[PDB]
Amino acid sequence: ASVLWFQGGACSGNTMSFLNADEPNVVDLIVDFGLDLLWHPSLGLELGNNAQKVFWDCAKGERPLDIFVFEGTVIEAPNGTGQMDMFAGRPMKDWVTDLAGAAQIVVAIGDCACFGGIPAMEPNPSGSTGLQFHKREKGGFLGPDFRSKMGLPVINVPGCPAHPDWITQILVALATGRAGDITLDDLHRPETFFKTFTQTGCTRVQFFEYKQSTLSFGEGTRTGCLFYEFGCRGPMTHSPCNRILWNRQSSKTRAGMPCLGCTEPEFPHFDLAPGTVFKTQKVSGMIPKEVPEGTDHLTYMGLAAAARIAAPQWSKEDMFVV
Amino acid sequence: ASVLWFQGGACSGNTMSFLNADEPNVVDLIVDFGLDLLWHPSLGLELGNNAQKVFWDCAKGERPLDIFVFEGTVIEAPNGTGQMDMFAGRPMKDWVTDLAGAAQIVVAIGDCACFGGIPAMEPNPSGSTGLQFHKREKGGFLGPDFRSKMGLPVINVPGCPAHPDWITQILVALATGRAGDITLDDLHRPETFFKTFTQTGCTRVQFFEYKQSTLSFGEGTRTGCLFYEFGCRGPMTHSPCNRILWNRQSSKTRAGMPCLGCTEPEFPHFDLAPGTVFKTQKVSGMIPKEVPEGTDHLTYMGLAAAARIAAPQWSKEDMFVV
Amino acid sequence: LDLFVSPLGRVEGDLDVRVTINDGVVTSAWTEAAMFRGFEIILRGKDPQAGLIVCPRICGICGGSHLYKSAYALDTAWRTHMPPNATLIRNICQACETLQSIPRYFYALFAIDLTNKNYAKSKLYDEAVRRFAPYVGTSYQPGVVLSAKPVEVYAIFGGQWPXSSFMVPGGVMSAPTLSDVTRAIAILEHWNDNWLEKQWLGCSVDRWLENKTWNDVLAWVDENESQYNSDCGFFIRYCLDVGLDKYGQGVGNYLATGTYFEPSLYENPTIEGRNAALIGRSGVFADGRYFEFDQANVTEDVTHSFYEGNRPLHPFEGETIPVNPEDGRRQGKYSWAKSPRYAVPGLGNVPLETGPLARRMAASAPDAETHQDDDPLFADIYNAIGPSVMVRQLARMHEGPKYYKWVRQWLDDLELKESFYTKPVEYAEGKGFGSTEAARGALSDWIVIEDSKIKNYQVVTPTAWNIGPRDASEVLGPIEQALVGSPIVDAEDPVELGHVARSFDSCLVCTVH
Amino acid sequence: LDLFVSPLGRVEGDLDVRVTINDGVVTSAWTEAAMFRGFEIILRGKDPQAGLIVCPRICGICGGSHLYKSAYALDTAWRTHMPPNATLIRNICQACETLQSIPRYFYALFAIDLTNKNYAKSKLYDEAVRRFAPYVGTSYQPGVVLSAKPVEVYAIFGGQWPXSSFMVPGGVMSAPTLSDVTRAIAILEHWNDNWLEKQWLGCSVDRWLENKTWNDVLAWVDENESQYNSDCGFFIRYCLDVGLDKYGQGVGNYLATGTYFEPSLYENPTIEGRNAALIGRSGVFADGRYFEFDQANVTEDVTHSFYEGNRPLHPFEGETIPVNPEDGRRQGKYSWAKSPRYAVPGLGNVPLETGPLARRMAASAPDAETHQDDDPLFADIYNAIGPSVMVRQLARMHEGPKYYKWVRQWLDDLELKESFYTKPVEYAEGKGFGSTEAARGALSDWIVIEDSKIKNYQVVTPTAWNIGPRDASEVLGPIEQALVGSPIVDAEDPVELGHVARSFDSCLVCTVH
Ligand SMILES: CC1=CC(=O)c2ccccc2C1=O
Ligand SMILES: CC1=CC(=O)c2ccccc2C1=O
Ligand code: FCO
Ligand code: FCO
Ligand code: F3S
Ligand code: F3S
Ligand code: F3S
Ligand code: F3S
Ligand code: F3S
Ligand code: F3S
Ligand SMILES: [Mg+2]
Ligand SMILES: [Mg+2]
Ligand code: 3NI
Ligand code: 3NI
Repeated sequence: ASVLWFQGGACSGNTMSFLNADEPNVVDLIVDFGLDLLWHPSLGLELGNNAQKVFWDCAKGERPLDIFVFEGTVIEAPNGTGQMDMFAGRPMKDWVTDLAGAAQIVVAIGDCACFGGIPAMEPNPSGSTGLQFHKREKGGFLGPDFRSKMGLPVINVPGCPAHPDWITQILVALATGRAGDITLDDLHRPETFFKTFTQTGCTRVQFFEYKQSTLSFGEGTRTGCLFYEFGCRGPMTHSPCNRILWNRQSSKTRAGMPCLGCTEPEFPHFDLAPGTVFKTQKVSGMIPKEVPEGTDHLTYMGLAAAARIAAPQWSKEDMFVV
Repeated sequence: ASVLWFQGGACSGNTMSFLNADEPNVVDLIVDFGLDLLWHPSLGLELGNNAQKVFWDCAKGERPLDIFVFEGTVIEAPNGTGQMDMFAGRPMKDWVTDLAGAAQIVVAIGDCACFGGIPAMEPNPSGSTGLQFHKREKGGFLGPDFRSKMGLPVINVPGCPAHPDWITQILVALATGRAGDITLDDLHRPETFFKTFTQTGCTRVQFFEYKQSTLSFGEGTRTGCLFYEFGCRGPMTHSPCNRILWNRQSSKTRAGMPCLGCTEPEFPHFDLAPGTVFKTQKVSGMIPKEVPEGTDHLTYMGLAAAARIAAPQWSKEDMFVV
Repeated sequence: LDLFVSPLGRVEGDLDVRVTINDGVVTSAWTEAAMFRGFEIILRGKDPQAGLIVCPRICGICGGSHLYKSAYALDTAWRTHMPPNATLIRNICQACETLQSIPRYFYALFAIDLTNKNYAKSKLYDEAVRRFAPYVGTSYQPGVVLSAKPVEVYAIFGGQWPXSSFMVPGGVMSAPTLSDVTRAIAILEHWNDNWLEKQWLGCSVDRWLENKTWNDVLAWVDENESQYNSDCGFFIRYCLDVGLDKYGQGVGNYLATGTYFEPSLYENPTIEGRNAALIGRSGVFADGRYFEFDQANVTEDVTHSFYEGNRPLHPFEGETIPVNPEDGRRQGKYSWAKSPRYAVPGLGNVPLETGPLARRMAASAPDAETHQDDDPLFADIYNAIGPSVMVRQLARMHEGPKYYKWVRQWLDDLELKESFYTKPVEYAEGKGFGSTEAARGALSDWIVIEDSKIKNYQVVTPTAWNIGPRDASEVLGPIEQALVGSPIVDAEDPVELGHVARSFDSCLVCTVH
Repeated sequence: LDLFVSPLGRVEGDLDVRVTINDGVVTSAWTEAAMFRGFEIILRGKDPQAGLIVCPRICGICGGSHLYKSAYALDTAWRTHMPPNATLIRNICQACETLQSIPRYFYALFAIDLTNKNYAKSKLYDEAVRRFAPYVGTSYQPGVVLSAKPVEVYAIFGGQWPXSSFMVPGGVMSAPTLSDVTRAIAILEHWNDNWLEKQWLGCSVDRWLENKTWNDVLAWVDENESQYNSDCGFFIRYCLDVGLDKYGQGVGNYLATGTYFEPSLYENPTIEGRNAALIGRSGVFADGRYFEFDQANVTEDVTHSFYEGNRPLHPFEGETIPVNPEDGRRQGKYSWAKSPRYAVPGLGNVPLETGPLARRMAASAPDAETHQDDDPLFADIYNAIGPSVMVRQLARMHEGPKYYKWVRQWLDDLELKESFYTKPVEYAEGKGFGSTEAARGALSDWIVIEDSKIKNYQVVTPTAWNIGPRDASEVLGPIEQALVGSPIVDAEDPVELGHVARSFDSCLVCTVH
């Protein structure tokens, strides 16, 4: 399975996350799972014309392209020319057009590629967009009706960055004959990772249950849930970040950092407008503007009041102690 | 730091778990952290008299014994003689007496050593007991007032088996000058691991919160919490099993197996009496006999009724999907 | 010279070995299992599924095997249905535990004895020391470290290893996801590449599995430098140089209960249909002949064991009534091991050696079905050079490549949308027989459920077969006979006793439970 | 010969290099940063702490460095208090990211070019190919695989890597536990043992850090086989054999903003007190003389950059107003990189090379305080053989041992009961300067907070210093001058351009942001 991994408006964080892969690690993935990484801007040996030869052969169908992985945004500025992202003698978006139309499977890795992500934040100087989405709006650069040659839409491996497993396990699945096991949600994310929430497996859910808020960073995070004071989007964010730990160690929310909801297409949520960073927007000082997915403010607040009353003593004390 | 690791009424599961250590792995721990493993029945090179020479030198103080790790129960049967556990020419309990009195630090690893564990289940044919506990009752073989030479009681690293980190990180702490950072709870367990609950970080807590029960094993565990139908002791069990994953992969409860509460001194709870295995004992068919730690049945059931009413749709559906 | 070795460690529990030595050769041996926990006693009266919790605690290294056969004991007792996926997962986890056991045992328990000073004169000694010295050996460290990888796969499906109970009547508790399987495949492939093929074999598993004769194996060692200097190639050459192929023969009779069910053939576990469904074939090899395994033929003798009893008991009627060792020794009893014997026609109740070698012999039986392990290698090795520490060890190591391939295939066989569990009827009454091939051999549970409680629960572990004491006929157990004939260069460090006992991968906590 | 190389990959982003070649030597070079995202534009008007989220996304490999200096920008803007533990954690995580970057860059980005066919005649070529070939190289695989270990430590404290924002004004969000620190120590020690000491050095970090002169380093290579055949020893010998010590000199002037604060000296971050508090000393080395770094001296020129502007701007008044590259190229602009220049007295606004070599030069400045990096090695190397691809690379690799020891000590310095965070006052107004030594060099944020919003946000990244285009005086940037003089054996595969650009560990996503 040939893999061409391109970077548009990327920070390479998805590549760097990808390189943290374990089970498989990236070398074993590239070598021992029959995935022929044709080129990768961070890893491919070829430069200049030898690199472009690889790209043009993929773009024109001279050699098969099984998986086109795109990282970073599709930069369309200025004026739709894409020249704020000139790659290998073309606007990257033109490569994207050709290679997405050539690949058997197109994977957008990271929010940038999936949804436009941070570069698509207003005022979006680079005219960035995702492959098949612009934020939540289906379409993006390739259009809502784009299908790869295997009939799939762009597979969105979101996150900022994606966790290595979110792509490696999909690559393993594709390499081990389990492509048919891959189901995608409405955002084209692999449901095997994106049916759960960030909150799923968060070490603070018990505090969430009893509505016990982390009050401060640092040692303040030895207790409590980050939902109420730090704007944690854990309960509104589909991810396996607390199921499959980051770097096999932790997750934002375990460590005391609020989930930023980076797997969701609106990320960064509220465009990091003043007052929205590491803060829970509240109505009347007490009601969160956003309640957990599938809940409503009335029942959420009612249950929260009851939970506050039922809260056991340990939920009010440090638990992540030295 | 010399370490002597003995096994009484053990299954060696704590050793086998210990050998799964990562960061540090067991070799790097034994070699690269200045911990001189004098002998271990599963790993020590010496046999026969060469082994006994090591033991007697530790027992008599000819060579320093910094850490005495004891795995398995202190077998006192028959009739207090301890001859159901004859080791190196003595009842193991006599070795325990001598070596615990010689060590700077005594670590009981696993419930057997900590509390008597499974062998201490009635009718307890082996007269098994823990080092400083018999089940919850402080005392065990060494007595409630036993202190090692560093002034510590037996450090109880419970579990059946202990997770490798629960001992290795303590060993690293002792080896890196952070012994003073080790605090022990009332059962002499390291609070750095045993302030959290098994439930802490369980991937099913959201289901627990909304009182959505796993109904069946296998694919039934793609949803729901194991508390209500499978007797999960997660909410009543102090452990980091869902914070620090087992084998860097999972935990009982994530996988769909109820927490057996093995870090707690009563394990196996209810002595595996008929009807208590993978079942929640309930009053009047609906009220759990045991509610989460620190809660009471009235507020727990009240909140549970409210939670059931507030439950969002996703909490009623599969989440750990293929 | 009467020599009492205590302890003989690295046998996963408490073992003392008494030997009589004449002219530097063991002429008689007694194995003394020295620690008793009494799990069969404890299990009486407990919940019918208590075995799923208790039996894994028989042993930390083979608890998953205990879980496997305890589950199948219940599956048979309760006439359950096993969805193929559950069978696959059970197979995978059982095999993964064994794949963990193989290197962990070889490096941490067995091979460090290859550094013994008795071998200082061997030209390979310095290399043996470089590779296998405890903790610092260049083969020891990666071998031991990577041995944790296969049980990561176990944990993926079972939550943890050791100490899961996720194998339940009617299937498994877990519901693997796609990433579970892909990660399991990745872990297995990495472990295979980094330990099995790189370090152990120095070649592919497929190349190793092409060895069908002892001469094939010798050719494989010499074929190229990679295989020559692999851990396997070095171990063979070391054994042939230092004489590990010259003692530890033992009974030459073997018991495999088999394990790994073809999912379609054991969807409704019964005692009777068990043998046909096995992939890793059961088989009794005795007096140079193949016999079908039949659990009805198993008895346990306690004549020289620290238990009350006057006749060999089939485990369905088994009893575990300890006697005080002080009293028992007055009656000639010397071990907490029962003496499992097997009724072979024309031979009476004989000791049978269990373990990989027994499995490899069983795998060489004629008339293997398509799903079944059909491997002539150790029939040939047995006929060529006979059993020995080396051959016993090679049998163990040979399973690494074979089981890896099975696991890899089973992982591919998983149908993730399909059921992993069929809720069984928890019958108040039932007689169950579960058996597996733990890493160390035939591991079997005979359970009697009465009145929704455990009426009887008798575990017979492989090392019980191997290390169990003399029976009523004073016939030595397999390890005892294997010890007989062993040279003793140094009574102060009688490493050859260790070689023989540990070549069985003896597990004393399993022996006694 | 005009040669336009596009793409020149393995520089973490989009880079085209135009060179004029005369007689097989580059006589002029243009670096063209080709991809613009405009994070400074995006940050305008956002929440004052938006930089903690946005700036890490400047780069996946050095996002943690961006986080570090973005946090300190806020810490200075808001006059916060930093508890020592937070400073330690910030130091640890910054250093851990660099420790990850060092091997990951060396093997995956740089060393695979050592396999280029231009070196086929070298006697070391086969070994270079064996070791450093992409993906299959025997040094490549463990080097790349183990490079994930240091950022596990980062994740222990920050939740994840990359992509945490856990460094906040007033400290860090996290509250390390005992097992966090012990695991971090274990991970670091394992990585040090398995990659840094075993593979890279073939000796202890301490032995390497005993090298104080270039002759010391040459003696170290020859001292014994382990060091001779280490990746470091091989790399040095390879460089000296194939001529990597003969080009890529560059400006010979260096900028280090320094990083790693002595916790007691930066408990109240200010711009003015920054230099004294640094462990990894700041320092400008220009015209053979040491100067103190002063952020006031930094300007950014856009004369040849695709931005509007007519004068060099200090970043506090910086602006990022893109021009269409079609128009900009008509005006002689050729890069999305700004041209950072530094006012050195008597030299005007000069290009300064940033990176490890700049740091090592700064570390050789006189009058180091006790907490400060005092290392004469690269002063000596600079005087002995001058800068080059090899010396630049050696500077990078030299930081591995040095930073490992610092991290190990910082982990020991953590006082787990003490505060990790002092809640700051989020002032509506503030001017912040945060700077760190990212893996690639001086990384700096100049932030202006007005009306509780980001009024201005100017990032100047190390590769911007290095790869930024000609300034208004047509003075080539450090990488451009380093490219000048480079031999070109094969214009079809001008690997020497890659050697030079990648010897700076160039990061083009950071260059432009
Ligand atoms: C309303 C409300 C109040 C809290 O304190 C709280 C604490 C932790 C998580 C959530 C909440 C919450 O939703
Ligand atoms: C009373 C009650 C009912 C449930 O359904 C339930 C489901 C999951 C966890 C807990 C509970 C619970 O406590
Ligand atoms: N393997 C193994 Fe343990 C033994 N003997 C069992 O059963
Ligand atoms: N290192 C690094 Fe990235 C660059 N250049 C920054 O800052
Ligand atoms: S990691 Fe980087 S490539 Fe885009 S998705 Fe996040 S900014
Ligand atoms: S439970 Fe965890 S995911 Fe966020 S909302 Fe609370 S910190
Ligand atoms: S910000 Fe992203 S990485 Fe996970 S914790 Fe939240 S979905
Ligand atoms: S793992 Fe084994 S040693 Fe005891 S604590 Fe559990 S039975
Ligand atoms: S949340 Fe998890 S720990 Fe048990 S009680 Fe529910 S399965
Ligand atoms: S049984 Fe024990 S291992 Fe953890 S999940 Fe429960 S405390
Ligand atoms: Mg038995
Ligand atoms: Mg800038
Ligand atoms: Ni065992
Ligand atoms: Ni960068």
